Amino acid sequence: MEKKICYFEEPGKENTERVLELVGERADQLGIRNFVVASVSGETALRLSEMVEGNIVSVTHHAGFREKGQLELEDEARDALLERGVNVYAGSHALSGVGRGISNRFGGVTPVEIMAETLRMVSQGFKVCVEIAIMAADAGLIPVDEEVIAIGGTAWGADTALVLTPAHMNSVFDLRIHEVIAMPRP
Amino acid sequence: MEKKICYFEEPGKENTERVLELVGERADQLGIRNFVVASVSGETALRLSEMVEGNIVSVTHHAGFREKGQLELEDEARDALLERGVNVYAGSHALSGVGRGISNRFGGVTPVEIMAETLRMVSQGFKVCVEIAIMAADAGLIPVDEEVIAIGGTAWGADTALVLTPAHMNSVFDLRIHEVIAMPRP
Amino acid sequence: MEKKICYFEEPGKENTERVLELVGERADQLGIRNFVVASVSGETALRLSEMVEGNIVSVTHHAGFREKGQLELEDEARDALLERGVNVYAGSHALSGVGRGISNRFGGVTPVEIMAETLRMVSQGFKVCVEIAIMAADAGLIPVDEEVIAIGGTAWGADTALVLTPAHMNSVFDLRIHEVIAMPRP
Amino acid sequence: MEKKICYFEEPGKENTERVLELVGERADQLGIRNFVVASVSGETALRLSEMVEGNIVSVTHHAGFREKGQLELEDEARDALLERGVNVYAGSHALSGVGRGISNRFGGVTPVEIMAETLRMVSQGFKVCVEIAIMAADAGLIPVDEEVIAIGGTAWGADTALVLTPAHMNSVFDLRIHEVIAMPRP
Amino acid sequence: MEKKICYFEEPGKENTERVLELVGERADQLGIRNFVVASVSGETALRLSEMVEGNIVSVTHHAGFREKGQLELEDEARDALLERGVNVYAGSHALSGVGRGISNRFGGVTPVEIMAETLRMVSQGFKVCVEIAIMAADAGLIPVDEEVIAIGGTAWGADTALVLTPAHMNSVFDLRIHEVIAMPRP
Amino acid sequence: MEKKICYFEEPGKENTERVLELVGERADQLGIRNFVVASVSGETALRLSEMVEGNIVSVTHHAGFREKGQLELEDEARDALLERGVNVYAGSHALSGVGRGISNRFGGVTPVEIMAETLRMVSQGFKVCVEIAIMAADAGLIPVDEEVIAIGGTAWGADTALVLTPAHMNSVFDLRIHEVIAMPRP
Ligand SMILES: Cc1cc2nc3c(=O)[nH]c(=O)nc-3n(C[C@H](O)[C@H](O)[C@H](O)COP(=O)(O)O)c2cc1C
Ligand SMILES: Cc1cc2nc3c(=O)[nH]c(=O)nc-3n(C[C@H](O)[C@H](O)[C@H](O)COP(=O)(O)O)c2cc1C
Ligand SMILES: Cc1cc2nc3c(=O)[nH]c(=O)nc-3n(C[C@H](O)[C@H](O)[C@H](O)COP(=O)(O)O)c2cc1C
Ligand SMILES: Cc1cc2nc3c(=O)[nH]c(=O)nc-3n(C[C@H](O)[C@H](O)[C@H](O)COP(=O)(O)O)c2cc1C
Ligand SMILES: Cc1cc2nc3c(=O)[nH]c(=O)nc-3n(C[C@H](O)[C@H](O)[C@H](O)COP(=O)(O)O)c2cc1C
Ligand SMILES: Cc1cc2nc3c(=O)[nH]c(=O)nc-3n(C[C@H](O)[C@H](O)[C@H](O)COP(=O)(O)O)c2cc1C
Ligand SMILES: [Mg+2]
Ligand SMILES: [Mg+2]
Ligand SMILES: [Mg+2]
Ligand SMILES: [Mg+2]
Ligand SMILES: [Mg+2]
Ligand SMILES: [Mg+2]
Ligand SMILES: [Mg+2]
Ligand SMILES: [Mg+2]
Repeated sequence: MEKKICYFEEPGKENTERVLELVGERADQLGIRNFVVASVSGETALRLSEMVEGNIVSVTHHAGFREKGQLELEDEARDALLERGVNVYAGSHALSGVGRGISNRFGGVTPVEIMAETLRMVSQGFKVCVEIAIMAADAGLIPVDEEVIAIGGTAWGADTALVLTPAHMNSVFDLRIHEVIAMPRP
Repeated sequence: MEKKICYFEEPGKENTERVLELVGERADQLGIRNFVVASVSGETALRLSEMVEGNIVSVTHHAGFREKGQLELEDEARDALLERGVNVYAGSHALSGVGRGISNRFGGVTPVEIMAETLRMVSQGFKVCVEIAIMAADAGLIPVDEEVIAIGGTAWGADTALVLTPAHMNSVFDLRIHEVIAMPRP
Repeated sequence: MEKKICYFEEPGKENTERVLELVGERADQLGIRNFVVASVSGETALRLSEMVEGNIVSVTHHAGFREKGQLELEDEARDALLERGVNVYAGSHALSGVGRGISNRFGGVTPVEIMAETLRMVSQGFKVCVEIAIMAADAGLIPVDEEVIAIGGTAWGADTALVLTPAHMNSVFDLRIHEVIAMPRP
Repeated sequence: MEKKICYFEEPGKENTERVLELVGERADQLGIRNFVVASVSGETALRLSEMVEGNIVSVTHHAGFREKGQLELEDEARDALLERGVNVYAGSHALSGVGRGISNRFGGVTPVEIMAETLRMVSQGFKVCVEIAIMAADAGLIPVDEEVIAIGGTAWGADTALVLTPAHMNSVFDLRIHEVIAMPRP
Repeated sequence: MEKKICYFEEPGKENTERVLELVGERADQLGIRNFVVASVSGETALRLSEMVEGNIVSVTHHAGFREKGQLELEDEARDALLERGVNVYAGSHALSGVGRGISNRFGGVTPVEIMAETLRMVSQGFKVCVEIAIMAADAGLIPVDEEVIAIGGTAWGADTALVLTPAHMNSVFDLRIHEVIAMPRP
Repeated sequence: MEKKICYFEEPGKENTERVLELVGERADQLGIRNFVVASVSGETALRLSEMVEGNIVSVTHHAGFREKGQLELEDEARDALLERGVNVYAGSHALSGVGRGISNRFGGVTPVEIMAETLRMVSQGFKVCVEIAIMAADAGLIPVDEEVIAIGGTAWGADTALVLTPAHMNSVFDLRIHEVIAMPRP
């Protein structure tokens, strides 16, 4: 089958509305009731929870990513979303992990970090979609035998959306990517 | 200076009481306001809930640990736990991660998993104490800037537990374990 | 930039005709004259040459891929292609390399082989697409300057075609994936 | 069951006495016929020699640790040690090895060194206890089939020490640490 | 089998003439007609072709070795060689590969790059000798069946020549080094 | 300079006498008073100590290599050699190390083990010469700023001899190989 795909001329927040727009169509065009978003402030899971219904999992950065100790999400939004039925999750990025701490001391690269860099060959959002997909799968916040739409972007906002089948951390290479709804061309 | 500890003859189930009680006593005698433990069902964290004050938390097996998309913390028990007034988490085990995915796929081991296995030299329960310890910190729950008490066990119980100032994954090795309370001798 | 993208219900040689047609169109659309294509036997290379014009580079399997000291590409087929003006190349595979020799001897996985399994979560051709892009660049057979259309498939023929900018082995992570002309959905 | 241990406020030199004395007491109270320690000069093993019965041994810094081909165990002290009636060794540190060669050359870390760093979370002195522990066993000296007492320290002393049934390198992970005696809290 | 071996006091282009002469002799002696030679510019390849007969394969640097999208081998020099019957080849370097792209991005070392530093403890050419042997085999340019004379040097010209049996990338450790015709002693 | 080298038609013990014979000449032809042998039973360091004088370091397998616990060398020969002025050493093989234990559990390969396999491309003895060279350097049993002759072989006896400059474990890639006295051609 032939479907439309949107290539953002440039990566970034400028693109957040369109991405959420295609997510709506596709999701309905396919009957996907499972959504996984990368929202650190929450501005995205929110804008999405008011355009679709079903299962919205919002993943934010791990505790202390900008400044050790405190997490960039305030239970202030963790409620503005917990009200809308949106699941809220903070955990360790599955495509960095501890190998990240290591490489921070010693300065090399662990195997999963290479999975990330490779995925960033298409776009940054492309990589996070896969990452959050795994995170939620393992956190039991989403199915591993049903398609799902993961939403991500470059730094803030959204510019990448994928129709994919999550896989758990121990069966990570089972994760399949079915369709690319939107992505930054660069 | 000085303090006190204990040593199990053989590993297992039949120790969480002795562990718990003692882990509690010591836990209490030491005096802190932030905790963490490892129950794949919840029981062992059930017995714990009613003997401490502040922040208990019961990380469990990431979904799919046994069968794709099947966390074990029964919602009957999840409800129970959360209700008993104390936090619940499920995420990817900080000391294996996607790493275990690659290994399950290819047949060797990654850095991160090297660690679990080191720690295990002492006691299987020894490592989990660090594993779950780290996850908990990453979920924005427990501190990395004050002491916490780590409790865990081997196979089907809760035989080991320590005292450390856990840490995140991007600065992992900044983890400082401070005291041992109990552990299987072998 | 909304465009079309074909999702093949299943992977395989059957899709070839459609992907060769789709590349033609996208090439005219973007003004691309560089094509790198994985063709073990050369058949796929042959077809493509008849629908597209410019620099076509066909890379076959490395000698020894199936039998020690043996090249799968028949002398006749090579001759036929070179007669048409298609640069034909063969060399150790970019996303496995000597790292595979190592694993065939010791079992685990080397860093470069992980990049490939990671690319595979999209499709097999998706992985050959960047792989042959790297090989062709290093051979000096295609530019790492401008855009190129990369074509790959599952074992026989073709089912994946990408629009990308190659990069050399020493600067792999400088490889950019721009558009997915077609890909097997599974 | 149960036993006793201790906790240093800050790390160092000023503890080997307290350590030693106590490491001895406990060492004695526990009763065993095979020992091992970490003195880069020999002193700390001097103080030890006269307080135990059976097999003491004093592994030191591999030659070139400071300057090419310069072991530190002064022959004045080597003579002393060996004379005092108890074994002396010098070899490559079991938890870095050529690995550290590669890292010094390239800039990351190898499996083996991953371990040292894990162990160090507790105390720098914690790891050496395993390092020298393992070397000693490999030199045909101390047993892997009975308990041994491991003593070591941080910087310029002897602050940590354990009880384990060490192991070889070809079957390393079969190492079973059994008891803690003393250690720097941080 | 007592034979001669030349040890050059120092490495470099100066030794070329002697190694080209020595290979000639050893080739007659053993009845070898396969030669793989590292010649970036092609000069060295040119000389060799005039003293030896049979299949000569000259491998130059991969495109991008010095400047993005650039091949060091001049079109003129290639032409000259091919005019003489010397198979000329270029492709990503066998003992670094994409593993170098990775390190250039993250710093440590990949497994394949260690093989090279290890080969280098003999001389630089010693390392290019097996490296170009692997590349030529995978290109199907030389056999992994019989013996071949491999020629390499330090940056310019030649100072190392080996008698070996190539092997493919997937069976690297099947590469056999038989005789060292000449090598820089340092 | 042009020197003779012996290529054993086949690897093994059959070759032990010749190797020791060339060692004598070369050593004298060069003024090398430092010898490093790989002798597990001791049959070799012995046969050598009676044909040369200077510094003979005999290295045997690490404790329990065939059968954990006990070392293949009896203090019976450890004296028959300790009498002849020969230094006797048992330690952990520097080109295996702990990574060896790991790979024994998990089944992959660590970096140093790859250094070994690579070196075995020329001969097995070639590899051990480098290994024992390192072992002794670090054990302070030999110089790191003077040439030395390391002796090794395939399984038992000797068939490989190298004139090389040892390097310590932390500067391993400084080790230089100057001359190859004898080696098995296969
Ligand atoms: C687990 C997680 C992983 C992320 N990693 C990256 C990353 O690799 N690179 C990147 O450009 N953005 C990354 N992001 C950003 C997301 O793509 C997205 O821009 C952001 O979370 C949206 O938050 P906002 O709604 O507050 O803008 C990450 C954020 C999360 C939650
Ligand atoms: C994240 C997590 C990690 C664990 N890893 C291990 C492990 O590697 N080794 C082990 O033997 N037990 C492990 N456990 C087992 C538990 O610590 C322990 O068996 C517990 O008793 C199970 O809880 P339950 O008794 O309440 O069912 C792990 C459990 C959890 C939650
Ligand atoms: C270097 C290279 C690597 C390739 N690796 C794969 C692979 O990873 N997976 C796969 O399904 N096919 C792979 N192939 C096959 C191509 O994707 C493709 O199926 C091609 O059509 C074979 O050509 P043919 O139809 O002329 O026989 C690769 C081919 C080459 C030349
Ligand atoms: C093999 C060996 C390994 C060691 N590694 C470490 C290490 O990684 N961390 C550390 O801080 N001290 C290390 N040490 C230090 C000693 O355990 C300790 O400082 C000791 O006091 C020095 O002996 P001395 O006081 O008799 O001179 C090491 C020493 C030896 C012999
Ligand atoms: C793929 C390949 C890799 C090589 N890598 C090295 C290297 O590792 N070290 C080095 O000193 N020279 C290396 N070279 C250069 C050759 O060893 C050699 O010096 C050659 O003479 C250059 O040829 P020229 O005299 O025609 O310019 C390599 C050359 C190629 C083609
Ligand atoms: C540290 C050490 C490393 C060795 N590793 C190998 C090896 O990698 N492969 C091999 O074929 N022989 C190996 N050997 C064997 C030696 O090359 C040599 O044959 C033997 O030690 C001579 O002992 P013998 O005099 O009792 O026969 C090793 C022995 C020692 C001492
Ligand atoms: Mg935003
Ligand atoms: Mg892009
Ligand atoms: Mg224990
Ligand atoms: Mg797909
Ligand atoms: Mg401590
Ligand atoms: Mg040399
Ligand atoms: Mg023998
Ligand atoms: Mg040989």
